Amino acid sequence: GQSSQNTELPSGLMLGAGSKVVATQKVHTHGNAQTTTNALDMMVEGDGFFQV
Amino acid sequence: MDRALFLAMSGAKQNMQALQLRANNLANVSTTGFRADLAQARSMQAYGEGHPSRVFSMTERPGHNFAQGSVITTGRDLDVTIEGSGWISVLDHTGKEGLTRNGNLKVDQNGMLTNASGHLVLGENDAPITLPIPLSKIEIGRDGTISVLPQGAPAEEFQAVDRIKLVKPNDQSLFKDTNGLFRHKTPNQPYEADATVSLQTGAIEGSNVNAVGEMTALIDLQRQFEMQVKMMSTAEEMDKSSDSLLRM
Amino acid sequence: MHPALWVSKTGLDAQQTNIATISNNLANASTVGYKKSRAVFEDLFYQNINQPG
Amino acid sequence: YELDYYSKFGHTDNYGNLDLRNKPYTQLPSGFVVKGNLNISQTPIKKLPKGLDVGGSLEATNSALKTIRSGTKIKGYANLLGSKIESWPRGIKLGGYLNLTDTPLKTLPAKLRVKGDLSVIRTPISALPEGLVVDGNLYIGGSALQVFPDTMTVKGNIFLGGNKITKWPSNLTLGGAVAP
Amino acid sequence: AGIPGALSNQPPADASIPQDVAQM
Amino acid sequence: NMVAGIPGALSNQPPADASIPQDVAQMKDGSV
Amino acid sequence: SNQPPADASIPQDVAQM
Amino acid sequence: GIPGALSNQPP
Amino acid sequence: GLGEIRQSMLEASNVNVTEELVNMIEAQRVYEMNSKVISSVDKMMSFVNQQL
Repeated sequence: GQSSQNTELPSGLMLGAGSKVVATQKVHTHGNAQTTTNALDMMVEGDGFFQV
Repeated sequence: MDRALFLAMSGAKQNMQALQLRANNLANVSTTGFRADLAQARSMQAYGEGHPSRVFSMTERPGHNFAQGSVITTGRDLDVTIEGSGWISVLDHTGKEGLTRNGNLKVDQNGMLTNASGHLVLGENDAPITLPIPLSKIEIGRDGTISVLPQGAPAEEFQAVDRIKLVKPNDQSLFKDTNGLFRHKTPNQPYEADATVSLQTGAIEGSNVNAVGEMTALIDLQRQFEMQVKMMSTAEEMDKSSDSLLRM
Repeated sequence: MHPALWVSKTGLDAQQTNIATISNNLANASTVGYKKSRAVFEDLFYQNINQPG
Repeated sequence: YELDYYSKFGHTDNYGNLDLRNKPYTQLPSGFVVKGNLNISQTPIKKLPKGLDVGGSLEATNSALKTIRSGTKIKGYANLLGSKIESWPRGIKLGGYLNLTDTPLKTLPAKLRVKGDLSVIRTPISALPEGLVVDGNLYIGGSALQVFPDTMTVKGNIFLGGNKITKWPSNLTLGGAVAP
Repeated sequence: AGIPGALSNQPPADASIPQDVAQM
Repeated sequence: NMVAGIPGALSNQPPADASIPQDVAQMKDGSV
Repeated sequence: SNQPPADASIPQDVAQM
Repeated sequence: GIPGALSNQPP
Repeated sequence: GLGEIRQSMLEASNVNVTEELVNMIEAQRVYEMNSKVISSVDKMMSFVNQQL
């Protein structure tokens, strides 16, 4: 498993192993507001999470 | 038997290795900040007594494609892409510093700025950037300056806390290491920050792999591979026929 | 996989922001003391394959 | 006709070696620079341009080359086998051997230095220049040489090849052996 | 002799005339 | 002296392809 | 010949032999 | 004795 | 620095349906491209044990 040295020569040729998905990142961008007539539904503008 | 059997085998073996290098390129088309790998064959002759008829070929990586990757506008504040040439200096798990072009940054629970690969992002003092824990709005500058708003502070209290270390060395002096980080070929070469590298915040740089370029190279490795394996069979055929010189 | 695929996606994203600003102005057509907004467009960086000059 | 810039590009390899074998070029532009080796074998070229620079070795085997002008820089060796060269100019910076076998060469520059081997095999040359210095092997087989100068220097082997030498140099230090 | 452009199997040295080929 | 090594595909390769173990390649010169 | 022939050199860079 | 030869006996 | 509670309003999802469709196109073509390599390797090896 010796590495480095002359990487632009046949001696130091390096081969990859493919690709993978490392993380499924949640994009917490603030969404648009829906105006409803129900008086029991609420919204947070800006940072914040409701607690249940 | 004849040595042309192994002379062609040593060529067919390298074509498969070249095929593996192109396979890694196409698997990394969706990867972020991926620099395509070039594949080439070197002609090496067996020097010595006799007619100069046997020349081996080995596949080797001559370099990488450093052209600008595809920029993906995502609207995310912590997404940065290098405008034109330039690198981001990060330290891997072991601690050795290296260059990266993946600007899919994130902030951990303690404020340390990392990228998608987990490498810590270097700062102005050649140290990992550690931002205050209670942030309110991160707004990266074009030059790499990170201006953050403390939590609960008025919108007019915007102050800079760090500047991402951007390095633009000669691309021909860089080699990809065993983990996708580009480092200097010459050991113990300091990575000096550049004042010309710019960061387009809100966008992500994709891969630079040309899918058709790999596909049209594939269809030629296959044909060259098939020609050499025919040579192996015809060298086998010649030896079997010449087996009738000891029958007596 | 293709530069034109992602270049045009930036155009799609730019128009979605542009339309959202237009829709906000029409929604606030009766709001008292509302100042209208207009989106400001600009090109992204240019890849310097060949140096001009 | 003559080689142009665009025609030059179509006879150059990856590392910069110009190949003009059997090509119908008559003259090269002055101040010519070659990145690597130069091959003008079998060419109708009768004259090399002034200010010629070769980053490798000059190959002119079995060519029509006749005249090389002074000031030419050659990093590698000079191979003028079977050409039509009649004299060697003074002041050629040669980084390698000089092979002049089977050429109509008659005269050599005085106190010539060959950093490699020297060949005058089967040449009509009558006498070697005074103060000759050879760092390699000297082959004079089949030539018309029969008298060596007063002083000469050969750091390798000396091969007579068949010609008879009667007057040997008075001051001669040999690093090798003499072969008939 | 024969062919005029035969090769040489010895490694390049640029100092020794290759005697592998029929250099006549 | 005794001379030896791996025959076939592995030895009929350029030295850059390090298929042959280092000590076995040493045996290919001479031994006693 | 009275001596063994030399082996064959297959270098990846002729400058280093 | 070939340095580092495999053996033929259960490890 | 916390957000405010807005009654009778709802926070819509922040998904961009057009963005997902564009990503679907790129992911589909890359998926097909890798299958081409797998077929190419299989056809190459199939030529070996058949011809040789």
